[PDB]
Amino acid sequence: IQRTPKIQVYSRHPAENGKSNFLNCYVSGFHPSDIEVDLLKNGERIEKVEHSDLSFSKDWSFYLLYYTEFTPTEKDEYACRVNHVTLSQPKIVKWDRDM
Amino acid sequence: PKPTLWAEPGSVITQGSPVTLRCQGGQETQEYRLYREKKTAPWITRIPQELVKGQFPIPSITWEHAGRYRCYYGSDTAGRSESSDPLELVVTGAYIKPTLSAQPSPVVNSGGNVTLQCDSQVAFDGFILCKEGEHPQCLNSQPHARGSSRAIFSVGPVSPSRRWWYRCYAYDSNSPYEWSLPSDLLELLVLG
Amino acid sequence: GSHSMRYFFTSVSRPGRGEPRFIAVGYVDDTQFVRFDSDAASQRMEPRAPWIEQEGPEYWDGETRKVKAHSQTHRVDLGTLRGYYNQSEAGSHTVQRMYGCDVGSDWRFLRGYHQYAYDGKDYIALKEDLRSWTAADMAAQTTKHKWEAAHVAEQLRAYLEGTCVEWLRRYLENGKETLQRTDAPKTHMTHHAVSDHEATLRCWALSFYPAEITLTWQRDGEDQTQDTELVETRPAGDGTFQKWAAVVVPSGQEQRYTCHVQHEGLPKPLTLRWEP
Amino acid sequence: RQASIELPSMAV
Repeated sequence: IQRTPKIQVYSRHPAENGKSNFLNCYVSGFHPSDIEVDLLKNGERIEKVEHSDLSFSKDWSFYLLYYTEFTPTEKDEYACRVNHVTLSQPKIVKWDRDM
Repeated sequence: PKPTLWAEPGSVITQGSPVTLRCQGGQETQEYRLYREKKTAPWITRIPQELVKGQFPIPSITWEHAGRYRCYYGSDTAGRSESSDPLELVVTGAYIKPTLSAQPSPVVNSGGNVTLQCDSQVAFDGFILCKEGEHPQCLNSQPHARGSSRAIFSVGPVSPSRRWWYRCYAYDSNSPYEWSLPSDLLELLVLG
Repeated sequence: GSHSMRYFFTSVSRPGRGEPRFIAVGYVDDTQFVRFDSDAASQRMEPRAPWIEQEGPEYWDGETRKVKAHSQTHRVDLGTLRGYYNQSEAGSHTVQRMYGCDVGSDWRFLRGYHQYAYDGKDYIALKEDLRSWTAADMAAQTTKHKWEAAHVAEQLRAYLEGTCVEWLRRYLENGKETLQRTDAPKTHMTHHAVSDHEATLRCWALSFYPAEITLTWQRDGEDQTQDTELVETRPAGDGTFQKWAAVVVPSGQEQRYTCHVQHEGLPKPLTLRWEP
Repeated sequence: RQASIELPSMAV
């Protein structure tokens, strides 16, 4: 049995175009664990992204937080780019201030 | 009045491919307003007003584009046209393909029935069987058992005179407009 | 209130790429404190919380010795099960385990558990009394028979009802400022138009702890359970959680709906309207 | 702190 990941892109504080924040890409309920997650600022990858340590829910599916510091802007377009054996090709979910 | 909502080539498109949503008010008005139910389609407002002809093109469709749409003209303080009948736009190829098979076999005597089995390796609870060879006639269904991720269909009675070619897709019921890659084609062989 | 300590181990095989990847991590409720990664350049059981930075090399040598042990057991299981289910030499597989104890309200021990999983599915679990096992499938019964005979159910009840709780209460104190404190949810609403006739009302709850929460949408009182979108409760990344609920409403009817917010760090349940 | 899980008795 395999499970396709859920993705949420968001922030650790309410967005505001002046302030800086934490950009979050939480991926959960996936099996197997082998997953590649990137955070993109306008198309291109962001060298030096953190995350938290693989762990799992009552049903043994996995979840991970890939976060980094960032400044929301009028122009800039942020996104998460995920890829997992269950997907035919990487998936790009853009950040949306309000989900 | 009222308008009509349709897609070209069709309303069920593989990802990475082109499509256009078409609207018309019988009465060639350019007050065409397109929207997606439940969540906003940012792509719509990146279309040039010249086109908003009742023409909405998609260079190459992705999951972003998937959903239920409606078309309408007027304003409320100006027009007031009833809104279009819903167009469910479906993107395929989001995930890896399921596997299709005929049980107990793909060869069937004339006028008989056969059981089709759709097996996804990815836990999913939506399965669609479409008969290829005209636009497909697709049928919906759920798994047989509880933790199955396997759907069963029943076709027939079959005839040597026509082609009986199928494919299936799997999907999450939480986003019913996002289907997987289709299984390879399955051909029934009707012993004439 | 009531507390838990929990350990989560995951080991995965890499064919041709030599040694398998291993990870492990411990929690005291919804806060991570320890972490091991077999790939991690450190090759040690690193700290994750501030209140654990507090332990002499005596700890960082035991919990690091011990995880390499666990890693080594899992190194073998991966091969056993490959045979128990006769799978090819090729292909990746996963085994996972989770254990901990629940200290009840009064800070004495309430429940223990130890569960095992192969390739995502249940494999074996230590039942309630911590002196019997439950096998998910036929293959698993061999492991049970092995284990009840080699005395694992009994040597485990000693770690759980004993030194596990003990060290938990110990972790509580060393970190009361957090694990015993709270953050109630900062709640707000947003409006988003879908058309000239419909909008979405999204009910937010942010920066809270513990994760457990409930968001309900009503319509004049009548629960709108059915036409409500909910997002998985997600992590803010400072030890707090977020979440939202959302209903599509007819334009003009916004004042008809209310969002209820039940939580532990809230003396009264809440009620929010778009236009008061 | 962690626990047992050292081998060989812990093997499945």
